[PDB]
Amino acid sequence: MKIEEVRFGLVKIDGKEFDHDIVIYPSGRIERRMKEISKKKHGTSHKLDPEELEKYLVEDFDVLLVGTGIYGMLSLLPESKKLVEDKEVIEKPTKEALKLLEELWGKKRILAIIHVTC
Repeated sequence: MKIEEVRFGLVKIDGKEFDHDIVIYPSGRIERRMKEISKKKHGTSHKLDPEELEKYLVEDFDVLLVGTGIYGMLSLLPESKKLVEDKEVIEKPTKEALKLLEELWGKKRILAIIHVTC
């Protein structure tokens, strides 16, 4: 898991360009973020809901790291936080969040949800 570039609307990770939100699993597997799930309830994914977060509970993890957008406009709903209340949960604007992901990678098992826009 290596991060090469981070800018509004576009991140380069593992050498691939992602012009949309992504989920990075503890194993390093990368999938697109199914943000439409949160939209289909809150009119916007600006509030990541539990129905969406549950879809990412695939691999065991110690830390849930959320890149809340370059401008930190995304946030986990209280019910989402409840789902992972037994985990270490970090929510930071995206560039800082990815820099921290790079710093922490390799020790704890980290599940990361990265919002690339606001």
